[PDB]
Amino acid sequence: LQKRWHNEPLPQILPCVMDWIPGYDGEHAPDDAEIHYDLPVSFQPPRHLPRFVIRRELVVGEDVQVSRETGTSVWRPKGTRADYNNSEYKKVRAERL
Amino acid sequence: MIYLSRLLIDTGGNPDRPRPGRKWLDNIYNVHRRLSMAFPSGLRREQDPHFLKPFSPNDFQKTPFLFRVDNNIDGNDKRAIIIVQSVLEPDWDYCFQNALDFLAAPPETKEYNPEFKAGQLLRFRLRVNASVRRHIPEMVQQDGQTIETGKILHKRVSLTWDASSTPDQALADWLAAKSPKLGFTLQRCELLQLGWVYGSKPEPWREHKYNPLRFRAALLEGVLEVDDPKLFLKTLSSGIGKAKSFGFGLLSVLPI
Repeated sequence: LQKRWHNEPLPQILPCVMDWIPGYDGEHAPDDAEIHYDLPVSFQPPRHLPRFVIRRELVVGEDVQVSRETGTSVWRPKGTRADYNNSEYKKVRAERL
Repeated sequence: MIYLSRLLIDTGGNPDRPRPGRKWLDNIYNVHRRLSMAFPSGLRREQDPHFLKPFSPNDFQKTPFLFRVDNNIDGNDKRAIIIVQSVLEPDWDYCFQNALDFLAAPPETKEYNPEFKAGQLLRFRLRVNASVRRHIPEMVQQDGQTIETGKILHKRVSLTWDASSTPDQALADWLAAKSPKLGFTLQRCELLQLGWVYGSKPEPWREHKYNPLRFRAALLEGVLEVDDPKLFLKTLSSGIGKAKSFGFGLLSVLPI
């Protein structure tokens, strides 16, 4: 799971919705199997067939792991305030003299 | 038709005000550079007529120029005097167009012309550094005890005199010895400034270095006699001693 930025609230619980695996031959659908008319058989005009849809829950941190930020969000224009004690300063200052 | 003028320096007033002219005179190279730039090359005036660029001496031209550092026209005002001469036309509005704090009065210039005769009296002030080229034993380190090698270093030692001789007639004898070579003869001259003159020089990622410039200056004054007028025209605007470009060769053309 990819974080868009560094400090955002992540869902501790993560839903997953899958096509119902029939298991063995037979095995009429469980009581939690809902119907969903989203199996296409013709698409002009759209004819949809029902399907059995089942949801599990995943818990992040033990089976789903976060990623790195991999970038910067804010722009923060470039830096002023040159110092006056670094060694690269004095060589240019003496060269200009 | 020589070019004699006056630059006028305060060297006085309120001590709390930082006076850049005071540190301008307290070094040879500063006044040398500022008066050397005071004859700029002609193409720079056509290019930048406003003195508003980082200069370079290669763009400048080179002339055996010379000046004089004096002071004290009294009358209830202590004031310092710069007397300059060279061979080309100088510019003072170009030179000190951003340095009005350097001066205490605007500079002035007129036309002056020198004349000389045979056996004619004169009044003069000169400045020549006391310089005697000598072989010396080297003397380095000085860490508790002296250490020397057989090498004899070559330099110009300042003038020294024997313990039974005062400085006055010693420098009088120096001037008497140098007179017939240069083309004149004196009867007496007065010592009024014997001392040390200090300076420093920068030179070419690079750095800058400080070394004490050393000169045993000798400023004298009073009553000159000449042997021939033809032996003096080549002396003005050239110098008679050492440190020629440093301001040690002005012949005070005051016949009286």
